[PDB]
Amino acid sequence: MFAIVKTGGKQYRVEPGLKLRVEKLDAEPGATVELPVLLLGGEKTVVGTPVVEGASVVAEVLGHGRGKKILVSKFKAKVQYRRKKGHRQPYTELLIKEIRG
Amino acid sequence: PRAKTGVVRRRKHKKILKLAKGYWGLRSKSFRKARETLFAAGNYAYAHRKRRKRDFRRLWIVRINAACRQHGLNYSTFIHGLKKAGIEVDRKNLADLAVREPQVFAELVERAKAAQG
Amino acid sequence: MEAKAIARYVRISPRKVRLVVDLIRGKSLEEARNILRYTNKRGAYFVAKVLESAAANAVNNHDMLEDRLYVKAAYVDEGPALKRVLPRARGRADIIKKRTSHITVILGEKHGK
Amino acid sequence: MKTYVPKQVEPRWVLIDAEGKTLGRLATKIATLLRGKHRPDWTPNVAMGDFVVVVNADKIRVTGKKLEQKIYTRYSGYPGGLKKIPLEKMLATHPERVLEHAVKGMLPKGPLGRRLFKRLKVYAGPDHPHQAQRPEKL
Amino acid sequence: MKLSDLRPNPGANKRRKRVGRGPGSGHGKTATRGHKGQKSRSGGLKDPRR
RNA sequence: GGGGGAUGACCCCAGGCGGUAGGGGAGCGUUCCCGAUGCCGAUGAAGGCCGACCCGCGAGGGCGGCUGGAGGUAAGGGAAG
RNA sequence: AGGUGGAGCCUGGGAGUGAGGGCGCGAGCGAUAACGUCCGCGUCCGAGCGCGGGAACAACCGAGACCGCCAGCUAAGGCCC
RNA sequence: ACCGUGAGGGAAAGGUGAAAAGAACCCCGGGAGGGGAGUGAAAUAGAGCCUGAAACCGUGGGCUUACAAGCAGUCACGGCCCCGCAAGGGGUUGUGGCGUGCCUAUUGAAGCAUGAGCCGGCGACUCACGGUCGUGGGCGAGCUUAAGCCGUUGAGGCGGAG
Ligand SMILES: [Mg+2]
Ligand SMILES: [Mg+2]
Ligand SMILES: [Mg+2]
Ligand SMILES: [Mg+2]
Ligand SMILES: [Mg+2]
Ligand SMILES: [Mg+2]
Ligand SMILES: [Mg+2]
Ligand SMILES: [Mg+2]
Ligand SMILES: [Mg+2]
Ligand SMILES: [Mg+2]
Ligand SMILES: [Mg+2]
Ligand SMILES: [Mg+2]
Ligand SMILES: [Mg+2]
Ligand SMILES: [Mg+2]
Ligand SMILES: [Mg+2]
Ligand SMILES: [Mg+2]
Ligand SMILES: [Mg+2]
Ligand SMILES: [Mg+2]
Ligand SMILES: [Mg+2]
Ligand SMILES: [Mg+2]
Ligand SMILES: [Mg+2]
Ligand SMILES: [Mg+2]
Ligand SMILES: [Mg+2]
Ligand SMILES: [Mg+2]
Ligand SMILES: [Mg+2]
Ligand SMILES: [Mg+2]
Ligand SMILES: [Mg+2]
Ligand SMILES: [Mg+2]
Ligand SMILES: [Mg+2]
Ligand SMILES: [Mg+2]
Ligand SMILES: [Mg+2]
Ligand SMILES: [Mg+2]
Ligand SMILES: [Mg+2]
Ligand SMILES: [Mg+2]
Ligand SMILES: [Mg+2]
Ligand SMILES: [Mg+2]
Ligand SMILES: [Mg+2]
Ligand SMILES: [Mg+2]
Ligand SMILES: [Mg+2]
Ligand SMILES: [Mg+2]
Ligand SMILES: [Mg+2]
Ligand SMILES: [Mg+2]
Ligand SMILES: [Mg+2]
Ligand SMILES: [Mg+2]
Ligand SMILES: [Mg+2]
Ligand SMILES: [Mg+2]
Ligand SMILES: [Mg+2]
Ligand SMILES: [Mg+2]
Ligand SMILES: [Mg+2]
Ligand SMILES: [Mg+2]
Ligand SMILES: [Mg+2]
Ligand SMILES: [Mg+2]
Ligand SMILES: [Mg+2]
Ligand SMILES: [Mg+2]
Ligand SMILES: [Mg+2]
Ligand SMILES: [Mg+2]
Ligand SMILES: [Mg+2]
Ligand SMILES: [Mg+2]
Ligand SMILES: [Mg+2]
Ligand SMILES: [Mg+2]
Ligand SMILES: [Mg+2]
Ligand SMILES: [Mg+2]
Ligand SMILES: [Mg+2]
Ligand SMILES: [Mg+2]
Ligand SMILES: [Mg+2]
Ligand SMILES: [Mg+2]
Ligand SMILES: [Mg+2]
Ligand SMILES: [Mg+2]
Ligand SMILES: [Mg+2]
Repeated sequence: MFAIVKTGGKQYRVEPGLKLRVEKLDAEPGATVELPVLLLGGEKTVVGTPVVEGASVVAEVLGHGRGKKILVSKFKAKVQYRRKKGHRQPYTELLIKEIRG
Repeated sequence: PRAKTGVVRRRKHKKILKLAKGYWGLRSKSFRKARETLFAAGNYAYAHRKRRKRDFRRLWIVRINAACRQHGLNYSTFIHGLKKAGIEVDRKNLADLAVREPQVFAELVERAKAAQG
Repeated sequence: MEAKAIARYVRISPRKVRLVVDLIRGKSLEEARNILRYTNKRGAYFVAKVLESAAANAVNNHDMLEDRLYVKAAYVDEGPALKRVLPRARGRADIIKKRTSHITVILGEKHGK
Repeated sequence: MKTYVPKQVEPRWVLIDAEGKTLGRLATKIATLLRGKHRPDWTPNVAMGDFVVVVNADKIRVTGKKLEQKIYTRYSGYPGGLKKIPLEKMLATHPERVLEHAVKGMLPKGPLGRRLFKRLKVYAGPDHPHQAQRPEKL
Repeated sequence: MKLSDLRPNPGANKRRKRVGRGPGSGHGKTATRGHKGQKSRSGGLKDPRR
């Protein structure tokens, strides 16, 4: 049993009991998110449509992340041009409890 | 007053060299060749960060296309099937379907195969 | 327990002497003794002198028991360089370096259980 | 979600006739099989791919004027050390080597591509090693 | 007023141009003079107002 | 830029944001002075060597451990080898 | 008349530049030669030797790169390996 | 010092410790040097002596490498070693994708055009007096003192020629 969900221009395959980092959304930690958006069943035939209606999955925001820092560097030879910018990209963790059809 | 270099130049050379740890030869041992090698690293990572996107999708496709030629059709038709059929799921990322969940893949093959058929 | 001797400011080039040190490393002191006498290099002398001063330091100091010994460790580091002018054609004058070695023999007791 | 990648797989073995199959057409697939791009676990850095065997190559057929006209070439490091070999001469001397060559050229260049070439075993006429499984194809 | 409270108005100590130090600060290498020729040269030019 | 009217720093919303010569604007760090007959300091100053840790777009600032053995010097401002 | 634009006009402060190149078009010089030379109108490179295509390649085709993503649609050019 | 016939040129080079208490004596050794002993808060403070960076050289350990080809990186996965309860991270690199050094000068450079063996120190937009804009404030039909004079724990004030 599994689903295929949609959050933040992306699609992930979720089990019940799956801790998963997702693009950051707004729920204060411990708040609960049904994401009325779902794309696939794992007992099959239900696929369909963009999105099977009536089904969603529930996950509880564990808290809001800031990822490890990417160093994004830009250099241009012979023109005396260099730039340095630090980047941490905010996320939210989710635990997937149960998937309702 | 006079302000000599003191500790400032030593410290910046130190920053960079630490970054270049692991690089071959003098490129890890000399603040000049480190700063040079680094420049290059900095651009390739950024280049390749836009390339990893290209890189990964490319793989997904071959894998999709591989699996449904087993079921005897194209990739190029397969996507069109899914496009009409509304099944705009795949997000070619989940050809983990195609590997891990075969009969889910098959069911998709037909949900595809019947539109224009 | 382990014993050590270190010769310092030996007037010899490290590269030269480091070569015979390689020759006896991890050897029982009785073979190491044998080799250096019959090894033909100037640096055999100097190294044997250190080996010995470290053999003495074993029994006499650290209570070691001579017939159990082998060479645990050894190496030569580079002490400061003696720089002399060497005059040359068309009045040029280079500088040659007479180099200097710090020789180290470290001794240990072969397991001898 | 991380993309799935395999772990060490069951190495397969396959068989082809080549009699009357033309060439590059036959070589196209032998390549794809060699890398095993048909398997949908497909891995670029890996080398999970079938071991192809070919018989009755030396019976390969070819279109056009190629038998007389087509030329293979080889250079020593030496002066005037370019050799020219007509397709017919090859065939009459080392039949296949021609399929071996058409495939070696369609396999990618690198240490990986050079492994897969080893996994291609070509013989002339019938028979071969009788060891492994070896299912067929047209 | 305390000796720490003192400080000037938001203008009034403006302070001040530098060069030829960073890439970044602009102002580097050629230090605001642009490559060139006589005016970039040390004592530079001939007195423009004439 | 336009709302919310905190009179702006905070919040939505919408746009712009390749760049050499060059113009503009914000900051970082170094030496010194006021702050100082103060404060930190041998239960360890400056400097050094590590860090996968925290804050900052970045220059940097923290913090922890090792070394080191007598100096260091906030907030806020001033001046430059 | 439409046209609110990193548009326009006026006053002032600080510049850099006054060696350009390719290509298309239109002319002269040249030989209806030159990666030739010299003007015009455009373009791009210069400063976009950042990205895709053209095997490789400043200026030809595609397209103006604020950062991130293991999401999607396209461009030119492609879809036997 | 040294260099120059001469006039003349002209450097390098400071630091044990609070105190010499500057290591008796024993051991290897020709001495040098070291090892114990001892001194000391500390001796990798031992006199080639505070701190002791970097190039550079060496020993030991982990990962790796003898059918691959390269501006040496980078993106991916996998192996082995390390740390961690876990998910996780650090190291290393087998394979695969991508990849034409820095600066300078140029129409245009990876360029087979200049510069640089590498590291550490030193090294280049200032100051005076005028000017001219802008800015922060004082006073405003006015504004403002110069020399000097008095006075002063680094105390100011006067002075109206101009
Ligand atoms: Mg370049
Ligand atoms: Mg250029
Ligand atoms: Mg300086
Ligand atoms: Mg894309
Ligand atoms: Mg001679
Ligand atoms: Mg002479
Ligand atoms: Mg030399
Ligand atoms: Mg600039
Ligand atoms: Mg500026
Ligand atoms: Mg200027
Ligand atoms: Mg210049
Ligand atoms: Mg010029
Ligand atoms: Mg002049
Ligand atoms: Mg004039
Ligand atoms: Mg925006
Ligand atoms: Mg910009
Ligand atoms: Mg105290
Ligand atoms: Mg200080
Ligand atoms: Mg201590
Ligand atoms: Mg410290
Ligand atoms: Mg200076
Ligand atoms: Mg109008
Ligand atoms: Mg304008
Ligand atoms: Mg103007
Ligand atoms: Mg001109
Ligand atoms: Mg012209
Ligand atoms: Mg035309
Ligand atoms: Mg022409
Ligand atoms: Mg021309
Ligand atoms: Mg033009
Ligand atoms: Mg130019
Ligand atoms: Mg432009
Ligand atoms: Mg190029
Ligand atoms: Mg290309
Ligand atoms: Mg290409
Ligand atoms: Mg291109
Ligand atoms: Mg281009
Ligand atoms: Mg843009
Ligand atoms: Mg498409
Ligand atoms: Mg093609
Ligand atoms: Mg004399
Ligand atoms: Mg002695
Ligand atoms: Mg004691
Ligand atoms: Mg000692
Ligand atoms: Mg120490
Ligand atoms: Mg000390
Ligand atoms: Mg010394
Ligand atoms: Mg002291
Ligand atoms: Mg010392
Ligand atoms: Mg060192
Ligand atoms: Mg080693
Ligand atoms: Mg071979
Ligand atoms: Mg090998
Ligand atoms: Mg080679
Ligand atoms: Mg690689
Ligand atoms: Mg240069
Ligand atoms: Mg030049
Ligand atoms: Mg030139
Ligand atoms: Mg030229
Ligand atoms: Mg060069
Ligand atoms: Mg070269
Ligand atoms: Mg030359
Ligand atoms: Mg020149
Ligand atoms: Mg330097
Ligand atoms: Mg300076
Ligand atoms: Mg002025
Ligand atoms: Mg003024
Ligand atoms: Mg005023
Ligand atoms: Mg007055």
